[PDB]
Amino acid sequence: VFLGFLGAAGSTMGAASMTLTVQARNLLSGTVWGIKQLQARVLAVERYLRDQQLLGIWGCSGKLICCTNVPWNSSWSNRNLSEIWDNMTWLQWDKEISNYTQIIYGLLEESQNQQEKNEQDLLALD
Amino acid sequence: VFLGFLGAAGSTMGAASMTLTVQARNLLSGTVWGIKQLQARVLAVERYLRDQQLLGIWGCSGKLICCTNVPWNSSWSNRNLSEIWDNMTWLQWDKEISNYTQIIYGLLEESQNQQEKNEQDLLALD
Amino acid sequence: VFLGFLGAAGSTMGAASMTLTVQARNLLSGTVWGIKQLQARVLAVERYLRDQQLLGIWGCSGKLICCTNVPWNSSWSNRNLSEIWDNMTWLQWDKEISNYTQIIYGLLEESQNQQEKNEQDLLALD
Amino acid sequence: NLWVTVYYGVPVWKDAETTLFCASDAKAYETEKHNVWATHACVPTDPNPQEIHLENVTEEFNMWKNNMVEQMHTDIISLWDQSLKPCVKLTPLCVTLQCTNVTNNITDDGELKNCSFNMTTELRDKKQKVYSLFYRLDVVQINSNKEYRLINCNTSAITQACPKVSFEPIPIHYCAPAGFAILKCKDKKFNGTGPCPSVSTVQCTHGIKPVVSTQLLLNGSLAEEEVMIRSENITNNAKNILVQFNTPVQINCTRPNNNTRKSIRIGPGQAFYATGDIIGDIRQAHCNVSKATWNETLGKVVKQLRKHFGNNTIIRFANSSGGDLEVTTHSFNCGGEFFYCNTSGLFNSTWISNNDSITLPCRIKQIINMWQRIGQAMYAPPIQGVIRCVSNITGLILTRDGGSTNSTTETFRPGGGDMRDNWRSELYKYKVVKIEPLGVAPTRCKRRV
Amino acid sequence: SALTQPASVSGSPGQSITISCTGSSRDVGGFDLVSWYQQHPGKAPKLMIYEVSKRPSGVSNRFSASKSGNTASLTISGLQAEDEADYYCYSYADGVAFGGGTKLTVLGQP
Ligand SMILES: *[C@@H]1O[C@H](CO)[C@@H](O[C@@H]2O[C@H](CO)[C@@H](O[C@@H]3O[C@H](CO)[C@@H](O)[C@H](O[C@H]4O[C@H](CO)[C@@H](O)[C@H](O)[C@@H]4O)[C@@H]3O)[C@H](O)[C@H]2NC(C)=O)[C@H](O)[C@H]1NC(C)=O
Ligand SMILES: *[C@@H]1O[C@H](CO)[C@@H](O[C@@H]2O[C@H](CO)[C@@H](O[C@@H]3O[C@H](CO)[C@@H](O)[C@H](O[C@H]4O[C@H](CO)[C@@H](O)[C@H](O)[C@@H]4O)[C@@H]3O)[C@H](O)[C@H]2NC(C)=O)[C@H](O)[C@H]1NC(C)=O
Ligand SMILES: *[C@@H]1O[C@H](CO)[C@@H](O[C@@H]2O[C@H](CO)[C@@H](O[C@@H]3O[C@H](CO)[C@@H](O)[C@H](O)[C@@H]3O)[C@H](O)[C@H]2NC(C)=O)[C@H](O)[C@H]1NC(C)=O
Ligand SMILES: *[C@@H]1O[C@H](CO)[C@@H](O[C@@H]2O[C@H](CO)[C@@H](O[C@@H]3O[C@H](CO)[C@@H](O)[C@H](O)[C@@H]3O)[C@H](O)[C@H]2NC(C)=O)[C@H](O)[C@H]1NC(C)=O
Ligand SMILES: *[C@@H]1O[C@H](CO)[C@@H](O[C@@H]2O[C@H](CO)[C@@H](O[C@@H]3O[C@H](CO)[C@@H](O)[C@H](O)[C@@H]3O)[C@H](O)[C@H]2NC(C)=O)[C@H](O)[C@H]1NC(C)=O
Ligand SMILES: *[C@@H]1O[C@H](CO)[C@@H](O[C@@H]2O[C@H](CO)[C@@H](O)[C@H](O)[C@H]2NC(C)=O)[C@H](O)[C@H]1NC(C)=O
Ligand SMILES: *[C@@H]1O[C@H](CO)[C@@H](O[C@@H]2O[C@H](CO)[C@@H](O)[C@H](O)[C@H]2NC(C)=O)[C@H](O)[C@H]1NC(C)=O
Ligand SMILES: *[C@@H]1O[C@H](CO)[C@@H](O[C@@H]2O[C@H](CO)[C@@H](O)[C@H](O)[C@H]2NC(C)=O)[C@H](O)[C@H]1NC(C)=O
Ligand SMILES: *[C@@H]1O[C@H](CO)[C@@H](O)[C@H](O)[C@H]1NC(C)=O
Ligand SMILES: *[C@@H]1O[C@H](CO)[C@@H](O)[C@H](O)[C@H]1NC(C)=O
Ligand SMILES: *[C@@H]1O[C@H](CO)[C@@H](O)[C@H](O)[C@H]1NC(C)=O
Ligand SMILES: *[C@@H]1O[C@H](CO)[C@@H](O)[C@H](O)[C@H]1NC(C)=O
Ligand SMILES: *[C@@H]1O[C@H](CO)[C@@H](O)[C@H](O)[C@H]1NC(C)=O
Ligand SMILES: *[C@@H]1O[C@H](CO)[C@@H](O)[C@H](O)[C@H]1NC(C)=O
Ligand SMILES: *[C@@H]1O[C@H](CO)[C@@H](O)[C@H](O)[C@H]1NC(C)=O
Ligand SMILES: *[C@@H]1O[C@H](CO)[C@@H](O)[C@H](O)[C@H]1NC(C)=O
Ligand SMILES: *[C@@H]1O[C@H](CO)[C@@H](O)[C@H](O)[C@H]1NC(C)=O
Ligand SMILES: *[C@@H]1O[C@H](CO)[C@@H](O)[C@H](O)[C@H]1NC(C)=O
Ligand SMILES: *[C@@H]1O[C@H](CO)[C@@H](O)[C@H](O)[C@H]1NC(C)=O
Ligand SMILES: *[C@@H]1O[C@H](CO)[C@@H](O)[C@H](O)[C@H]1NC(C)=O
Ligand SMILES: *[C@@H]1O[C@H](CO)[C@@H](O)[C@H](O)[C@H]1NC(C)=O
Ligand SMILES: *[C@@H]1O[C@H](CO)[C@@H](O)[C@H](O)[C@H]1NC(C)=O
Ligand SMILES: *[C@@H]1O[C@H](CO)[C@@H](O)[C@H](O)[C@H]1NC(C)=O
Repeated sequence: VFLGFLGAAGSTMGAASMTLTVQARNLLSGTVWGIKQLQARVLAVERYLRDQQLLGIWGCSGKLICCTNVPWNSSWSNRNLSEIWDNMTWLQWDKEISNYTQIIYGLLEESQNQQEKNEQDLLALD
Repeated sequence: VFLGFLGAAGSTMGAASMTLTVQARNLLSGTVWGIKQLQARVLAVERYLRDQQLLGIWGCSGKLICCTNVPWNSSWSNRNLSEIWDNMTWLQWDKEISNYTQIIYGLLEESQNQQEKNEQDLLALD
Repeated sequence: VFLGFLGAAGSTMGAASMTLTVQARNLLSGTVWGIKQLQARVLAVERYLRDQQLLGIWGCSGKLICCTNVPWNSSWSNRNLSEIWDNMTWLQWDKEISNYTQIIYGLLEESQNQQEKNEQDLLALD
Repeated sequence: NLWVTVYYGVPVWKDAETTLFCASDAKAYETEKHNVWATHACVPTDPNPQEIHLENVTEEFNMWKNNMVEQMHTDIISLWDQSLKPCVKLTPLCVTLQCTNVTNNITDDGELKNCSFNMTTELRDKKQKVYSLFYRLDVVQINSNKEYRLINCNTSAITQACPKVSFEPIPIHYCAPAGFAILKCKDKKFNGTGPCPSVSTVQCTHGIKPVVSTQLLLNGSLAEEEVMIRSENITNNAKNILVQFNTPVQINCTRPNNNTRKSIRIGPGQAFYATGDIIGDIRQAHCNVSKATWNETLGKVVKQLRKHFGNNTIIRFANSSGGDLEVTTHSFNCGGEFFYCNTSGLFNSTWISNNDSITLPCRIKQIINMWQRIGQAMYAPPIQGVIRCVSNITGLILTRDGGSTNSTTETFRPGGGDMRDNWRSELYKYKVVKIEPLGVAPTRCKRRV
Repeated sequence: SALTQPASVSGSPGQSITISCTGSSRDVGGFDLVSWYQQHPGKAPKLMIYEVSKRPSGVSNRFSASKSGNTASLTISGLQAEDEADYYCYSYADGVAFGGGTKLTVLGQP
């Protein structure tokens, strides 16, 4: 569905999984008191490229979807699929999991791209 | 061929399909009246990412070449391959298609990624 | 190993391939006399995009690992694999190859992406 | 067959230069004191000085071709003017001053001119007959008694540094943006300008106080377990010998007289802070230095300086030859007011083979033109009460002079008027490089189609 | 002077001569800052040679010089009547020490 930017904010994570193409397009937006717009449009592109670099150094290199080989640690809110993808929304989700995102990203990049990329290199080196 | 920036502009779309490399490398260019060079290179870093984002949101994620699954609606100047890829050039091409390109951009990302890339996930979770 | 930024700069090239992840994330780092940081952080974003654009215009489209079909020419300091990957470091490597790095990019982007993407385009033409 | 493989994120850098931003501490951020001269909106420093040490690494450092001091010097100058432009202008100040000597007895030297002059009050029509107590170095007689005027009030438009700001050098961490890294050469014995075995990739430069001291460097980093003397070219006698001390030499400077403030309105709402009557006893400024330590400190330098000139030679220390008052003397600011100390009793010795303190006569000067920016002179307002300030002498800017007739003896003299030598004594172990993560290498890897 | 020069060198136009600046191990051998001046009798000295062989723009290029270890030398090519002046050598012997000077004569008596 195309409900505008953040249109599916309050919707469940299962339904909000299809609006990802929306909240991405609106992530870039195409003297004195004019320094504001320049500084803002520089901060915007810097933040977008920071997020894109975080995404690239993971085993995704692409948008709106991603998968990997890192297992979901049972300590990190052990639940079921419907208990998360249908009982919550992204807001409550990141609120309850605003603990481990940094270490999760670190593991995702270290244990995968420093291992699976070199694995691909060595399996193609033969 | 390396014919500089826009070297094969007047060339036909078939011949100009092989010069996309030189026109992609030069899209980034590596007080008062000194703000001109600053505000310009801020416009270049943002204009380049305006296409790189759309090129990523769409079902391409690649460079200089992309194919998708959106069928070409005949209303967009239904012609033959030789009538376009050998008779027309890129300048006369968009000049006749710059009517509906806004809806072609939406179909290339909504009907493609939120359908096929999401179908790619159910192909992996089944 | 995570030895911080530029951790294994002096280590062997074979071992320095396992620390590319710490330097790939640090390449972006998340009035008067404030122009310094505003003109620097606009140089940082424009610099990283230059390397990412090169990493895109080449046949890589991928992070930290890339293999291309360009055969290694004997004129570019012909050595052996063991004589380089274990007896040299990345510091010593470019110091002797800083002759053809501009042209090495050339045949690696022209003869590869303008050919293997066109060959891939005609492979799906049927 | 061998195929070239692209590697991204490789540890590869090249010597380059860029605009290095700042980083100030947040522990003293509560001490804005209405925009202290150096740091107003400097980004907060990194809470953790994460420094990385590197092995099997060499880098050809060069403290005399370093592009960081050029960026720091022009930064300090440009940052200085932006702290004076919103201050008060004293263009109507220097009128014919009827200066007479202050109430004193014989054996004065001067050095205190009681000047009374007409001053335009708030109202343009009315005028004001007000007096002040200027120093001899600030006034010069123009040619009944004698009449004087401000020394730099031809030539240059005098500007009063509005006293809401301070001059205390607050540490500054010059940090490099993304893609650039600052290499800290952690080697002990290294006069710069050579290869460095121990190179450490540090977030950025350590806290560096922008001190202005010329000879007798103050508030500076100590040497590495031995006095470090650094010169661009030992043979070049003119090259300033940067003597980094290993042990801090105490120095106690005191403005002994108790002066008051006048804040004489020249505006509407513009007040020339002038020196009122000096309450108390009339003395002159001085700087004390433990003779036991200073003798021992200079001797430790001769033992190191004898290395670069023969196996054994006679090293002589003599007071400065001449020039402007900011080079012949020890020009520096401690308590917001600048005073110059001649330091003839500091370089007096002569070394051949192998409790008290020295008192240096100091002269105070308020009309200041540091960096020799002609056409732009600063006026330093007085400071109420005495000014006691104890610093640590950690440097020496020596210059060599010799007729070189068979090189029998050698005489070392102080100097270093240029303020870049004050920065090179801190920016010698640092250098910036841009990371080049794109790298090619041959490997049996080969992609598919 | 610390620099040892020949007293005077005589010659004829069209020919070529050589004037030497023989010094110690600290002026010509220790440093590469040898220089040569041209002082017309009664006028101000003018510089024609200032490096081992590098010279400024205002100087007959014919004038060339080099440095042989602890001995310097300046050669004069295409001698003309305008060169009737003296020439002094200058090098950095941890200071500024000039040469004794050499009066030049062309189409004239010694
Ligand atoms: C603004 O005011 C300052 C302070 O007055 C002024 O600087 C001084 O200018 C005077 C000249 O107006 C300088 O005077 C000279 O100083 C030297 C060194 O002491 C003397 O040798 C000079 O004496 C004579 O020398 C020659 C003898 O043949 C001749 O040139 C002539 O006869 C000279 O009189 C002379 O006294 C003085 O050194 C400076 N220095 C100071 C004290 O600041 C500055 O120039 C003024 N700016 C202007 C006019 O725009
Ligand atoms: C090297 O570092 C030392 C660090 O201590 C530094 O010395 C200090 O500098 C400060 C700032 O100039 C001095 O502070 C002033 O000192 C006077 C005299 O002691 C005080 O009166 C001041 O206090 C106030 O009261 C005054 C009277 O009303 C006011 O006019 C004023 O605004 C204040 O409210 C103030 O503390 C300080 O004394 C010294 N010394 C010490 C021991 O702290 C030194 O300058 C640095 N050296 C260099 C070359 O940078
Ligand atoms: C430098 O010269 C000035 C001007 O002469 C001196 O200041 C003046 O000093 C006299 C005393 O010698 C002051 O007079 C007294 O003032 C008080 C003010 O309340 C008054 O009650 C007394 O009856 C008497 O008039 C005078 O005010 C003062 N200022 C002025 C504007 O004249 C100054 O003291 C001299 N310098 C030094 C350090 O002595
Ligand atoms: C470096 O040290 C020398 C040591 O001689 C200092 O020289 C002395 O300086 C003082 C002050 O200028 C001179 O005093 C005055 O001399 C004149 C002429 O004799 C006299 O009329 C005055 O009453 C006064 O005594 C002194 O003569 C001079 N030389 C001597 C004999 O000591 C010099 O000033 C120092 N330089 C620096 C930069 O500190
Ligand atoms: C300061 O500058 C001087 C002048 O450039 C430097 O002098 C040079 O020093 C080197 C040794 O460090 C000399 O090299 C040796 O010279 C002899 C004689 O020619 C030769 O036989 C040796 O093989 C070697 O090349 C060099 O000649 C000398 N310069 C000249 C023009 O004679 C000095 O080293 C500099 N000091 C510092 C600390 O950088
Ligand atoms: C302020 O201006 C008045 C203008 O009159 C000055 O007064 C004269 O000053 C001279 C020199 O002292 C005397 O010879 C005259 O007799 C004064 N005239 C009068 C009417 O008093 C006064 O000196 C100025 N003050 C200063 C120091 O600038
Ligand atoms: C710095 O102070 C010294 C103190 O000794 C000054 O030198 C003396 O100055 C007095 C002035 O009357 C002379 O009588 C002495 O003969 C001088 N020399 C000695 C050995 O005491 C020196 O001139 C001062 N430098 C300045 C003011 O620049
Ligand atoms: C400088 O002198 C003044 C004047 O003596 C000191 O301030 C006070 O002044 C009032 C009025 O004269 C006296 O009643 C007080 O007793 C003074 N207090 C003191 C402690 O002297 C001022 O404090 C002096 N400043 C310094 C640093 O000594
Ligand atoms: C709220 O939930 C409904 C379904 O119950 C959904 O249609 C709607 O879009 C949600 N609101 C937002 C902002 O997602
Ligand atoms: C899972 O959580 C535990 C702590 O409860 C931690 O020790 C362990 O390393 C985690 N495993 C992963 C995969 O991060
Ligand atoms: C993570 O969880 C621990 C334990 O409940 C808590 O102490 C910590 O503050 C949390 N961190 C967050 C919410 O960022
Ligand atoms: C333009 O047409 C001529 C004639 O066909 C051809 O030779 C030339 O290469 C063309 N130029 C471009 C830019 O295609
Ligand atoms: C094709 O064109 C018709 C007529 O303009 C339009 O109604 C239809 O939506 C178009 N289809 C696509 C794929 O845009
Ligand atoms: C869009 O299409 C309509 C119908 O063919 C046409 O009238 C109009 O001019 C077009 N607009 C363009 C080409 O921008
Ligand atoms: C130096 O070489 C050793 C070889 O084992 C390596 O472990 C080390 O990391 C190298 N130095 C650095 C810090 O790159
Ligand atoms: C290899 O080197 C030769 C000699 O420089 C050159 O002619 C040839 O084109 C090079 N081949 C490649 C792959 O660049
Ligand atoms: C490349 O090598 C040639 C000699 O074969 C040399 O002249 C040239 O300067 C080199 N280019 C570099 C080092 O960039
Ligand atoms: C008075 O002023 C003159 C000129 O500035 C000065 O020479 C003298 O020392 C001063 N003091 C006395 C006591 O005369
Ligand atoms: C010390 O500095 C001089 C400056 O000319 C340089 O020549 C010399 O190599 C340096 N020594 C070291 C230890 O690098
Ligand atoms: C300065 O004063 C302090 C405190 O009295 C003292 O410890 C120190 O030794 C003094 N320094 C000098 C140079 O006398
Ligand atoms: C200065 O002190 C040092 C260290 O105590 C001593 O070796 C030297 O002889 C002293 N010099 C004089 C002149 O007393
Ligand atoms: C400097 O040394 C001389 C002796 O050479 C001495 O008379 C003079 O007093 C010393 N300087 C000071 C300021 O004490
Ligand atoms: C000497 O005093 C200065 C005053 O700013 C201080 O920064 C420095 O650390 C002191 N010396 C030592 C070795 O502590």
